[PDB]
Amino acid sequence: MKIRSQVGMVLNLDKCIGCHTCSVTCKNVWTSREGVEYAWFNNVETKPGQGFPTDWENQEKYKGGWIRKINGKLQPRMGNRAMLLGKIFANPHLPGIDDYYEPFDFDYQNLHTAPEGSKSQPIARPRSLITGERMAKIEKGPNWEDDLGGEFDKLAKDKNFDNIQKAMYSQFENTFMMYLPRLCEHCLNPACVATCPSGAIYKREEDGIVLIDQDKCRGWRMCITGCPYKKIYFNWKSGKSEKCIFCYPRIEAGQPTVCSETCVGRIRYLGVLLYDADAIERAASTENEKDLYQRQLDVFLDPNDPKVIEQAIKDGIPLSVIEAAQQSPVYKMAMEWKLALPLHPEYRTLPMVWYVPPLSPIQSAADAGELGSNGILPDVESLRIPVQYLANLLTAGDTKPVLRALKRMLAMRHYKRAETVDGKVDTRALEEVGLTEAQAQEMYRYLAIANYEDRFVVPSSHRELAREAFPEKNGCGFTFGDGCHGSDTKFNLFNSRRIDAIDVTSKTE
Amino acid sequence: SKFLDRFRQKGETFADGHGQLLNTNRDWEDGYRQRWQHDKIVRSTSCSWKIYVKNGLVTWETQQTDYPRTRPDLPNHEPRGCPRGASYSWYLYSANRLKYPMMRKRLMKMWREAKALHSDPVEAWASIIEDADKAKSFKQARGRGGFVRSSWQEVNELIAASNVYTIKNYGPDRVAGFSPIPAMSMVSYASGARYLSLIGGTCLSFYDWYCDLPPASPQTWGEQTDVPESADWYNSSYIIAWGSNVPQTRTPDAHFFTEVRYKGTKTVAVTPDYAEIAKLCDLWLAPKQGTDAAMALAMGHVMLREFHLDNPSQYFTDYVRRYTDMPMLVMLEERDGYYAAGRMLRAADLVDALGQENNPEWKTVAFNTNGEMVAPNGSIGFRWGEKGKWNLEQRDGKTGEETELQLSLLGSQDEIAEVGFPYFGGDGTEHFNKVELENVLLHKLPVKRLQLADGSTALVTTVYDLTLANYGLERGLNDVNCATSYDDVKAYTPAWAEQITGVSRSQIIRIAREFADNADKTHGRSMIIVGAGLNHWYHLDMNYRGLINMLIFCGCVGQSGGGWAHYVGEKLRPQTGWQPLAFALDWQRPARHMNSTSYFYNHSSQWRYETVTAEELLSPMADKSRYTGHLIDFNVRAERMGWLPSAPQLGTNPLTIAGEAEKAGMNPVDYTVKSLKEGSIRFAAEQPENGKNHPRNLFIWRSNLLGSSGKGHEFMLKYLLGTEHGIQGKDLGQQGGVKPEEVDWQDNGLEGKLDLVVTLDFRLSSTCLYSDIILPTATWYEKDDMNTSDMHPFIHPLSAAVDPAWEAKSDWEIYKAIAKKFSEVCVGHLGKETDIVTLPIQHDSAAELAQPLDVKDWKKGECDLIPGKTAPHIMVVERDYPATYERFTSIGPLMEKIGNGGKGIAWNTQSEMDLLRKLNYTKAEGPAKGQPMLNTAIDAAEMILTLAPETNGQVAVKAWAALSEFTGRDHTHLALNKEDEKIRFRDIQAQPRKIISSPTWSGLEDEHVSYNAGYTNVHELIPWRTLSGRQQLYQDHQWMRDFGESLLVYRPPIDTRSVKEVIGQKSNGNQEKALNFLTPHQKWGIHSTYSDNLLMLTLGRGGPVVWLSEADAKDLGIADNDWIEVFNSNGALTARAVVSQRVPAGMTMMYHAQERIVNLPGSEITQQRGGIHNSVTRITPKPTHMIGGYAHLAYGFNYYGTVGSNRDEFVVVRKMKNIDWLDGEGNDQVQES
Amino acid sequence: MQFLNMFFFDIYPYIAGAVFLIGSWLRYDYGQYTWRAASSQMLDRKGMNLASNLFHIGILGIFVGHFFGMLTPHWMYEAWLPIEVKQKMAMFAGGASGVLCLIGGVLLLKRRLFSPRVRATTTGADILILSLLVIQCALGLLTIPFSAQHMDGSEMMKLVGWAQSVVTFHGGASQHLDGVAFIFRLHLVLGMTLFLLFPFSRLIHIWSVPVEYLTRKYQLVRARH
Ligand code: HEM
Ligand SMILES: Nc1nc2c(ncn2[C@@H]2O[C@H](COP(=O)(O)OP(=O)(O)O)[C@@H](O)[C@H]2O)c(=O)[nH]1
Ligand code: SF4
Repeated sequence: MKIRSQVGMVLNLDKCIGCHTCSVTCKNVWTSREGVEYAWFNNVETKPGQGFPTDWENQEKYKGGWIRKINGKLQPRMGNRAMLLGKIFANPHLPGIDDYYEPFDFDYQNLHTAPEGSKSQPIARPRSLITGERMAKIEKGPNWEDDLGGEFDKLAKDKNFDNIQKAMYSQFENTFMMYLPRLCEHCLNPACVATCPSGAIYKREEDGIVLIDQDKCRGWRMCITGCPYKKIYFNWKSGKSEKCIFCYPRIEAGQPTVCSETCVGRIRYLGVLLYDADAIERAASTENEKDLYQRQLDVFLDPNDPKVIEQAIKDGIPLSVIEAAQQSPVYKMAMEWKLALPLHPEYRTLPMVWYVPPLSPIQSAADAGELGSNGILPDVESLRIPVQYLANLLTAGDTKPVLRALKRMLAMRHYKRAETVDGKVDTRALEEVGLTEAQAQEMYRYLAIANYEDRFVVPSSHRELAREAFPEKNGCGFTFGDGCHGSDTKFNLFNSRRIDAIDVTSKTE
Repeated sequence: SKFLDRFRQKGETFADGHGQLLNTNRDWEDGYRQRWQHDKIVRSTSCSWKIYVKNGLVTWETQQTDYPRTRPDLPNHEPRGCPRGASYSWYLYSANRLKYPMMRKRLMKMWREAKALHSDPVEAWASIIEDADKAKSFKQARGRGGFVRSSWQEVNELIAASNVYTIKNYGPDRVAGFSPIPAMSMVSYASGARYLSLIGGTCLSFYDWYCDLPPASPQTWGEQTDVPESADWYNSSYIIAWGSNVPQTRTPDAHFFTEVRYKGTKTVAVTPDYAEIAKLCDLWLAPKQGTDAAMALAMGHVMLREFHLDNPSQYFTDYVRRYTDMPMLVMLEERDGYYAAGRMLRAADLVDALGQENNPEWKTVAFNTNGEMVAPNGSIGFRWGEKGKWNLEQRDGKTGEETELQLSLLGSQDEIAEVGFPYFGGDGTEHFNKVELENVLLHKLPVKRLQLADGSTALVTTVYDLTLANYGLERGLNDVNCATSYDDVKAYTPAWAEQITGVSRSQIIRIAREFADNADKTHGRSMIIVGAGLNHWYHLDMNYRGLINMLIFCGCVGQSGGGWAHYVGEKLRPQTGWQPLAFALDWQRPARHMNSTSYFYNHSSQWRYETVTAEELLSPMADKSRYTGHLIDFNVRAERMGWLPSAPQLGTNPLTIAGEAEKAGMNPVDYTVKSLKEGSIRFAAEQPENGKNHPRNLFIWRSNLLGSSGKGHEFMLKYLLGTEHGIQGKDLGQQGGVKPEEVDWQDNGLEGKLDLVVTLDFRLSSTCLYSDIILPTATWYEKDDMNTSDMHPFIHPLSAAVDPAWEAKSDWEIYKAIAKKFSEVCVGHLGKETDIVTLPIQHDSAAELAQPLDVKDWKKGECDLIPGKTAPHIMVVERDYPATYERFTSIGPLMEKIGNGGKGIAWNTQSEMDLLRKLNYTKAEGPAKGQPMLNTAIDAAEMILTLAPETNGQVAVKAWAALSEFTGRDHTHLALNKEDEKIRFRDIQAQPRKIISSPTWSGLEDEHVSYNAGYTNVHELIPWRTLSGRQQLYQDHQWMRDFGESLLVYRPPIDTRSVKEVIGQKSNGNQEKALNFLTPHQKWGIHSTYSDNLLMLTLGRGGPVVWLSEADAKDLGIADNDWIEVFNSNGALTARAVVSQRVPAGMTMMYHAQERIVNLPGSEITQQRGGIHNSVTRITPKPTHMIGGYAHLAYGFNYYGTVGSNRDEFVVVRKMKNIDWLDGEGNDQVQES
Repeated sequence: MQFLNMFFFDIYPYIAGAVFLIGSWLRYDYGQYTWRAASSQMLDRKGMNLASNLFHIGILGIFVGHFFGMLTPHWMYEAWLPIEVKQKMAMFAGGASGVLCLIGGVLLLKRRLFSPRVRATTTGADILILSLLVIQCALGLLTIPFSAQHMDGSEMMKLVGWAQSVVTFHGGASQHLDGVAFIFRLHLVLGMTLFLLFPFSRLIHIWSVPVEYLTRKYQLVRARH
C-alpha cells in the first residue's frame, strides 16, 4: 500500500464544441519548433474517423499498449524485452511521417516580391517543411477529417465501429458526429515507460506526470510504438521523442494546464486523485478487459477516509495535496457520480485522463414522438449516437457504465426543469438512476455553472520538499552555462561550480 | 559529471517488482520550465487575451479569466476566446507581415518623374492622372506584382496630393473610405473616418453591406439591432438555434448554450445540413435550405390556433394587446370583386381628428373594449411636436385616460368583406418544391364601415384579424381558403409546410406546441437564436418575420430568457460618445454617410448585368405599370426623395455651388433647389459614367473588401480597378435588355474609375495585392484601442504589448500623419470652403414623418421638391481645409455649443468637456486653442468614454432625463445608482468594466436581471420607434403593400439566371452540374482574417476548399480533395473538394472568406488565377429595402438600406482537368478522367 | 616511407585513441541533448527494415570477430583456437558479415543521398561517417583475397601483434607489420580514423547499447530530486 497523488483530468464531451482552441494554445507554447511542428500534444478529432495519426486506435497494426499472457503476466504488445530489443535497428511498426501529414508552409513572400508585369496574379503555394521543396498539393493535415470531412466508407473505418452494423449510419437522417479532444493520458501503468530501452521515460512520484528526459533519451524510438494512444511524437530534428508534459511548469505552482485554462467550452476538470501504487499490476492484469475500468476505480483512494489520510501523510503526501484531493472535481465525477470514464481502458495502461460521454439529438423516428420518462427531454434510449460506439471507446465494449452516465446526465436535466419551469420538486428521474437531490444539485453546480475555482483544483507540487529552494530562488535563471547542472557528483572537467549553489560550506556546523 | 553519475540510487520497488522508484537527477526538467517563463503579460484583444512577451518578443497568448463574475446563478464568461484568436500571435513576425509602406513600381516611376517636373505635388499628380496612358499603365499593373519599398514621407505626400487634386476638381465626395465593424476597434475605425468626414469624403457602411443587418428589425421595431446578451440565454427554458451555427460562429459564448441544457432547457437545431450546432441539441430538423419562412408560418399558425383561439392565454393575449399593432385599424381599398388591405387608418382620416391636432396623420387608431374609436399613446405622431404622450400606457391619446384596445372585430362587425392576400408558395425554381393554390387567396374578414372626415365611406379591419386570415385560421365565417385541420393543405398549415420544407408536419406541430407552452408557463422565456443561415437569402425579411411572429405570439420579446437573438458579424455600445469622434461631428455637421450596397451596385456597375426585374417581385394586386424601370431606377428615385443617401451626391463639384449662388443673388440652399428643379444641378446617380460622377480615391482599412466582403468580385475588378477579370456573361447592352429609365446607358462602360486605392494592413491581403499603396499598420498587440460587444456588457482595451515592429503605425497615427500632410499640401488649393451637402431624411429625427399617406416623386411633378420632406435636406458645411490636421487632433467646439446626443434625444455635455480638457490637456494656440486634445489613441478613447452615457453615469442620467420628456415617465432611476461611475481607459486596463444602462439601448445593466432586448419597452413602457409605436406586424407603406410584404408571406428563393447561359459553354470533358452555392461563415478564420494564418491553414484543409455532398460528388466523378471549379455568369473560382455526408444533396458550401492569396491554381474557364467565393456572386438589391421618410422606415447609417444577400445563388460545379499554376515554375498537373 | 610508417602505426593510433576517449567523455558531460541515434526512419520507411538490419547485423558480426579476433591472446586456447583457425573463421564468418554490412551500408547510403526527405534533413557528418564505413567495409572485404594467400596465418599474426602492442602500450608496435600487404595498412589507418571522428559523429549511439533493459523492472518512477 503505497499511496501517491496525481492531478487527473476529466473532459466533459457533452460540452465540447470542437473548436480546437486547446490544440492551438498548446502548439504555440510547446511545439512550434522545427522537428515537432507536425506534433500536436493536444489534438481534437471528429468521430467517426480514423484520427491522428491515422488509425492510431488499431492496436493490431500499431502494436500499442499491453497484453495479458495466458500465465496472467503483463507484456507490452510490442514484445518482451528481447523481442523489443530485436526490433531496434528498424522498428517494424513505427508510424511514418505520412501517417500524420507532411508539415507544410506557403510562399507568402511571393505575394510581396512578385516582379512587375507578371502574366497572372501572384500566389503563395505550399512547400514541404521537411524538404523545402514545392508541394504540388496539400494531401493531408492533422485535423483532416474535421466535421465528417470524407466519404463515410473511409470514416467508418473507425476502429470503434467494430461489432456494430454501420450501414444505417451512412444515411443522411442518421448522421451523427462528436469530438474527441486528446492529450497524453499520463497513465498509472504506462506502456511507453516499459518500452523505452534506455530508461529515459519516467513517471514523477509527486504528481504522476510522465516525462521523456531530454538528456537521457537516446532516440531508440520504440516508445512511440509502445504508446497505444500514439501521444509521443518523434522530433525528427533533435532525434529524441517529445510528448505532452502536462504543463508541469504551471501545475507545479498550482495552476491549470494551458489546454485546460484555455478551453472555451469550459469542459476540462483538473483534480487530484490518490492511488495505491502497489495495486497497479494487479488491476492492470485483470483477466477480463471489461473489468479494467472497475479495477482501476478500486485503485483510487477516498480522500476523506482518515485511514487514507494517515497513510498518505505517512507516505509523504503534502497536507495541501491531501486537502485539494478532498475537493477534487475529478474524484466526484469518476468516483461518486460515475459520469467520467476512461479512454480505452482495454490497453491496460490505467489512464488518468477521463471523459464524460456526450448526449446527442434523439434519433430519427417515424412520428414526432411521445413524452418519455423524461417528458419533453430525451430518454437515454432515444439518443442517436450509438451507445455501443461510445462503449467501444470508453468501456471496452460494455454499454452499462456508458448508459449509466448518459442516463444520469439526462436525469439531472429532468430534475432541474421541474424546478425551474414548473417550480415543482420531481425526483422520479433521479430515483430511477439512483441519485439523490443533493448529488444532482452538486452535479449541476460543477457541470452547468462550472466556476473557475470548481473546474480547477490544482495544488502546488511543493518543489521546496527534499531539495533546497533558497539557493535556487537566488540563482536560478542565470543561464550563463556553468556546465554543472544535471549531475549529482560535484566534480566536473571544466573546473566550475553551480551558479544556483553555495560552495563555501558553513564551518559553524 | 554526468558520466561519473552512472557509477552511482535504486530506491524501493513497488507493485510486486513491476515497478522501481529511482532516486535520480531531474535537473533536465528546467528545459521546459525555461520555455514557459516570460518577460511579462499585457491585456489586449471581443475577448481579453493575455499577451506574453519573452526575449522582448511576443511569443504567445492565452485568455484572460478576470471578467467580473456574473450573478451566482449564472455561469461566468471566463475564459471566452476562440481558435482564430489563439493564433493571432503568428502574424507579428510571419512571412506575410507588411513592414514598409509599399507602392506599385509603375506608379512610383511616374511619380518621381513627375515631381521632377512639378515642384508642387498636386500638379505632379494632375500630370499623371490626366494622361490616359499613364493612368492606365498603373491601373493595369494592379494585382500583377510590382510592389516596391517606399517611405512614409513619399506615400503620405502622394496620397494628400491625390486627395487635394480630387476634392478640388471633382469634389470631396469623390474621395471615400470603407471600414467595417467599429466595435472591434472604435478608435482604429474612427481614425480614417474622422479624416474623411472633415474633408467631406464619403464614409461607406458595412452592416447592410455584409447582409448582417436584419431589415425585419427596423421594420418591426425601428431599431437596426439590439439583442439579449449570451448570459441571458441561460434564463431561457426553451431554445431554437435557427440558421445559427453557434459553436462554430459564436464560440466564446456557446457554453451558455451547452450549460443551460443542464438546467432543464430543451434545445432544437434547425439546419439543412448536420451542422456543429446539431451536435449540441435535443432535436435536429433539416428543412430544405431557404424554405424556412414556411416552417415558421406553420408553427405560428399552430400557436395562434391552440394558444390564441382554442384556449386563449391570459399572458399572450394581454401581451399582444398592449405591445403590438394588432388592434390598430387597417383601411381596405377596393378592387374587382374583392378588397386589398391599404394603409393604416390615421387619426386624421376621422372627422374630429380624434382631437389630435398635432401630427394627426401620423397617429394610428384602434377600438377600445367599449366599441369606441381611439387614438392610443405611443404612436410616432406623439414623438415630436408635443410631449409626455410617447409611451406605452394603454391610454386614450385624446382624453389621457386608461382604456383597453380590442383585437378582433368579429362578433361586432357590420359585414363580411372579402380581402385578397398574395401567395407565392407556388412560384420558384426547379430545385425547390411548390404548392399551387392561387396567386391571390380570398379570405372572409369581419369588417366595419366608417365615415371619413371627407364624406367618403370606407371599410376597416384590424391587423389582428388580417393576420389570423393570412395564417389560414378558420374562424367561423366558413372560408374555403382557411384550414379544417393541420392536415388540410392550405395557406400555412403544417401539412402545407411539410411539402415545401420536407419537415414532417408532426414535428412542426410538436415543437410549435412545446415552444408556446413553455412561453405561457414561464411568461415569455422562449428564445430563438438566429443567424446568417436565414439572414443571407434575398427574402431574409420573410425568414425573420416568420421567427419574430412566433416570438410575439408567445410574448417572448422584452422578457429575460426570451426573444429574438440575432448574432452575426458586433455592437458599439457607447455610441453617442463615439459618433462625434468618428465623424467629426464635434467640428462640423453633418458628414457624408453612405449605404455601401447601392454604392457598389452603381460604381462597380453590377446593375449593368442585372437579371432580376422588379416586376417579378410585385404583389399580384399591384398596378404593374406604376412600378417600372431597372432596380437601379428605384434607387435613384429613393435618393432624390430623401430616402437613401447619395455618393457622389451631385453631378457638379459641391464646393463650387456656393460660389455660383452668390452670383445668382440667392443663397446656396435655395439656389440648389432651383437648379435641381431646372435641371441645372443633377443627382450624380442619374449619370454614373459621365466621367465626373464616380469615386476616384478609395481608402480601405480593417477590411479586405477586394477579396472577401466584396460581393461581385470580378465586376469590382473590372470597373472599379480596371484590371483583367473573369466575368462570363454579357451585359444588358450586349444582350439587348431594357435600359433603366433614370440612368444613362453606354455600350462600353467606364472602367478603372478608382484613381488611387490605399490599403492599410499588417498582412499582405488580397485587397493589398490589388492596391496602389500598402500602408503598414500595427497589429492588435501593438496599439491602444477599445472594444464592446452584443454578447456581453464588458468594455475592454487593446494595448500595445510592444511598439509596432519595423515601420508599422497604428491606424490612428497613420491618418494623423496623412491629415498633417494634407494640411500643408492643400495650401493654395483649398482654403476655407463652403460645401453643399445633401442629407437623407433621418430616422429618430422629427423629419422622419415626411410622407404619411403615399409616395410622391417631385421629379414627376407629383409634389414640390421640399428638402427634408420629399427630398433630402440641403445643408451648408464650412470646411477649413488648411486647419484639418489641427481639427483632427482636437475636440471640436460643437459639443459645447450645440451639445451631444442620439436615438432622438439630446443633452448638454459641457461638464464632460471640462473634464476632458483636464485629462487630455489643451491646445497651446492655433485654430483650436484651448480645446481638449486628441493626439494619441488614449485621448480619443477617453473622449469616447467621458462622452458616452454607457460609460459615464453623469451623461447617463442627463440622457434618461432627456428621454423622460418624450415619455412623461421617469427613467432616470435606471442610472441614478451608478451616477458617480466613470470608466477610464486605464481602469479597463486592469479589469474589464460593465457598462451603464442607457436609452441608446433597450436591455439593462442590472444585478437581478440580464440584458434583454426590448426590456425597457415592455417594462418602462417606452415605445418602439415605429409608426404605431408598438411591434409592427403590419407594414402599411405603399412600396411594402405593393411588393406583397404588408404581412409576411412565404417567398421561394429567387432565380439569378446565372447558370443556364454559361453551363456547357467551355467544356473541359468532365460532367458539370448546377448546385445551390451557400457560403456560411467558416471555422478557420473570421471573415477573411486568419485565412492566411498557417495555424488555421494546418487545422483546416490547407487552403481554399468547398464542401459537396457524397452523391453530388460521385455523380461528378469528384474524390475527396480533388481540384474542382465552381463558376457561373459572374465569374469562376478554383478550390479543392471536401466530400461529406453531412452536406445534403443539392447544396454546396464554400465557407466564407478563404480569399485569393494562398493555394489557388489557374482556372480553366478564365485562363487567369482562380477566383474567390465572391467571383460568383453579384449585388441584386431589393426595393423594400430602399424605403425612406417613413417613421421606422427612414434612413440611418447602418440602420437601413439595400443588403448584400447571396444565398439564392447557384453555380456550376465540375472536376478540374489541367492544374496550371501560371507561375512559370513548370510544376503543373493533370487530373485524370 | 619509414616516417609515414611510424606516424600511422606508432603515433596516430594513440592520437585517435586519446581523442576518442576524452572526446566521448566531454561530449557526454556537455552534450547530452546531442547524444542520440538520430533516426530518419519516420521520414522514409522504404527499404529501412531490410537495409538497416543488414547493415547493423553485419557490422555487429564484424565487431565481435574483430574484438575476439585481435584482442584475445594466443596462449588462450592456443590448441583449440590456433591463429590459422581464427583466420578461417574470420575469412568466412566475418566475411559473410562483411557482405551483409556492405549491402545494407550501400542501400542506406543510396537512401541518405537520394531520398529527398532524408537528404534534406541530413547533416554532413552523417554522410561522411556512413561513407567511410562503406569504404572501410569494402576495404575489409578486399583484404580477404590477400589473406587467402597466407592460410598459415602469418598475415593475421602480424596484424594481431600490432594491435596487441598498441592496446598494451608497447612501443615499436609497427614492426609487427613489416611485410604485411599494403591493403591491410589502409584498412588499419582508415579504421583508426573512425575512432578519431567517432565522438564528433552519430557513432556515439554505440556506447548507449540498451543492455540494462533486458533485466530492468517495467515501470520507473523518479522521486523528488
Ligand atoms: C581500427 C579498427 C579496425 C582494425 C584494426 C581492423 C583490422 C582488420 C584486420 C587485421 C582484418 C583482416 C583479418 C586477418 O586476417 O587478420 C580486417 C578485416 C575486415 N574488417 Fe576490419 N578492422 C577495423 C575496423 C573495421 C570496420 C569499422 C569495419 C566495418 C566497416 C571492418 C570490416 C572488416 C571486414 C568486412 C573484414 C574482412 C573479413 C574479416 O577478417 O572479418 N573493419 N580488419
Ligand atoms: N435553417 C437554416 N439553416 C441554414 C441555412 N443555410 C445554412 N444553414 C445552416 O446554419 C448555419 C448558419 O450559417 P452561417 O453563415 O455560418 O451563420 P452564422 O452562424 O449566423 O454566422 C450554417 O453553418 C448551416 O449549417 C438555411 O437556409 N436555413
Ligand atoms: S477548447 Fe475545449 S471545447 Fe474547444 S475543442 Fe478543445 S476541449 Fe473542445
